[PDB]
Amino acid sequence: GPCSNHADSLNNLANIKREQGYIEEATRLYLKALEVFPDFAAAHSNLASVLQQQGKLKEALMHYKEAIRIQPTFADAYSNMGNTLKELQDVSGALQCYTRAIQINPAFADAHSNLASIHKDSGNIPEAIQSYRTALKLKPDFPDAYCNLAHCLQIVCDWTDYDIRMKKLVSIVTEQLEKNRLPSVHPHHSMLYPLTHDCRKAIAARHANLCLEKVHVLHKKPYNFLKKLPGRLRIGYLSSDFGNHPTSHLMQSVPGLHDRSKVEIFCYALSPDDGTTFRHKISRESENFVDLSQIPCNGKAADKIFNDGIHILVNMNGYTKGARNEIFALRPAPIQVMWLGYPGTSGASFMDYIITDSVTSPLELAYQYSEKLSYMPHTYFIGDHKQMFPHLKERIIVCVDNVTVINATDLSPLVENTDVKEIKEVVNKPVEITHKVAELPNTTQIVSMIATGQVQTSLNGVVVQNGLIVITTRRQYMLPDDAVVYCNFNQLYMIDPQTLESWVEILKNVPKSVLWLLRFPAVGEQNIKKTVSDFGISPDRVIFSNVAAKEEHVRRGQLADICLDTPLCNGHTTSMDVLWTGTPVVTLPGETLASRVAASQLATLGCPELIARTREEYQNIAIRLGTKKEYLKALRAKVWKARVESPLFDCSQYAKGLEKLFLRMWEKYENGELPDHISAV
Ligand SMILES: CC(=O)N[C@@H]1[C@@H](O)[C@H](O)[C@@H](CO)S[C@@H]1OP(=O)(O)OP(=O)(O)OC[C@H]1O[C@@H](n2ccc(=O)[nH]c2=O)[C@H](O)[C@@H]1O
Repeated sequence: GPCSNHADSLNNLANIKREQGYIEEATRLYLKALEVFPDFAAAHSNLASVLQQQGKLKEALMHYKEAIRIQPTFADAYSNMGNTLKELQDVSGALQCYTRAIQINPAFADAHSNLASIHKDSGNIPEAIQSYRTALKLKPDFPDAYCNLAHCLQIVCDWTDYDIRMKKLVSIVTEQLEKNRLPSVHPHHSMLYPLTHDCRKAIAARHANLCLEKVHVLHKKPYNFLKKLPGRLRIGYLSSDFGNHPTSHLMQSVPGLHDRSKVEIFCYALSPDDGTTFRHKISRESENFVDLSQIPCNGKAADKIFNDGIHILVNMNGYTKGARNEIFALRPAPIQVMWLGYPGTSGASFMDYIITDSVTSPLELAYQYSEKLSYMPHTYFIGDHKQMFPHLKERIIVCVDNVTVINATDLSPLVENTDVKEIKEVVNKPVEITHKVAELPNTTQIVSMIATGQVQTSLNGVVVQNGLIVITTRRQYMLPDDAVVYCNFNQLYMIDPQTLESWVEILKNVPKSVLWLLRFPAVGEQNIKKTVSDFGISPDRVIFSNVAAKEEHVRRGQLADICLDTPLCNGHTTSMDVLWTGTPVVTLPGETLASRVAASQLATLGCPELIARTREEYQNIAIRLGTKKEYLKALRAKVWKARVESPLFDCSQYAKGLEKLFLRMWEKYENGELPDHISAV
């Protein structure tokens, strides 16, 4: 009998200890309750969710099942089990638990919201939006549901009630911070919403504390460090993105370009081999390659790092998918650094330095960051473009440089069998520009090939491949030949109403102008048309193309006249892609790091004239460029020149800069010095 009443005392006592934040005590008391009365549903469930908090996901799962066995109609256990299964990468099982909770109780708001998260994670946004809507009809005061729904509406550019939604988001966060709860907005989404910098940093810090808490359970002693060095710094780059991922498209040449007499490089991969060349290249080029995806336990993973005797541990993930920040919370290296992958602060006590530059992160804005700033000599950004897209080093015009374009790794066959020549043109300053022009006055078979959807054609015995030796033409993407094409190739979530208003503003003032965007995702296309229409411009003047493979994408950009950056959150990589083809990008920097990346890139490129200071200047710079043919020609030439002359795409300069920064970090450590802001130059 009760007995079951004794089990009640302990369960509630464990509950009390859990409210106060004594997680170990609670666990022990829930265990004691189950030793006393094993068939106790509520206690299995409570123990499971405490076990889930501590990162013991496998054990939690065992006790949720015991709860559900004893009480089959325990909808709440099904729901939390679904979350544990989610965290364990088992999207399939999570889906069934949430389904089951809804079958038990169709009015269970959380289960609808949890389900919606699955849909959102899998890129199924319309379905996620229904489920979040459902959750909010059943429970209107549901911060988690509301903030995730808000994020889905960003992804799809649904801006209905935008201004009140943004304020409601800000209310919920500030409220949550004051009540000392973990907020409903993810630190990585932070940069989209009008939160104060202090707010964004607090969200970040709370995620960092989560990492410390999860890790406190291991009861490890702090690592003890080597204090003096006599030759080589051991640097460890830790990332889940070594493979086919934008991060490797930026940095893959860097490990192999490091001066091996100064530093020994270790690349720690957090994800499995995906068999791609990018993973192979980083594997070969890097002096040391370790795969930590084979070491699931964060405790052991930290140990391996400590055992490799690493001085500087570099976080390339921050709060992004695949991160294992618990490793950094264990402090397996005396100095720990954020670099490249996450455009924001960690807010973590266990991160010392962030790698940036003076444009991206001016000292005036240092309070944004928990980390001490460390300045690269020029921009903190890089790209492997010089190595990945050598065929895009220059273009060959066929017959204006952006209507029909040929690119090749080897131009021999074409130059040997057609009239290709390097004309000069003078443009009013007074500048001389060189073009390579292939003239064959037979547009027919080139247009005919595109018109019929042909894979290939042959100009005078030479095989030319349809870009959809390669040919790219405005027809391929439905762009008018005489149009002035403004482009942006970012995920649509980066666009807000103020951005779009400015773009319609420039389109209204530029005679034959068109806006080129991407179905990223497809379902956003409609919303953008509707709003454009509402702003007083024909929807037909905004042309959308499909998300393309990396090569086609960078190659397409050659057809744009001018690229327009998104001031809400700049296009970090795509803007590199576009610059590589010498297409100017006009930007307006804000205050967050993610707002200022393009400015940093352009500053390094030596083109500050493309960096606006107000919305008015942004629009005016873009209007002048679509309106003054000669000025546009001169600036595209300057951008083209700068792309090979400047450090922006120079991967070896970049390695040197990292080295100086790492040396400086060590010097401070070798002396008794606390981290403080440093610079390379
Ligand atoms: C705001 C933010 O979080 N930024 C992060 C940065 O701060 C980090 O520095 C980046 C590397 O760590 S990741 C991330 O950078 P982002 O620019 O947001 O890249 P994102 O993940 O949207 O995809 C663009 C890719 O799709 C390719 N792309 C694009 C269009 C197309 O048609 N085809 C195509 O292959 C493009 O060539 C690109 O390769």
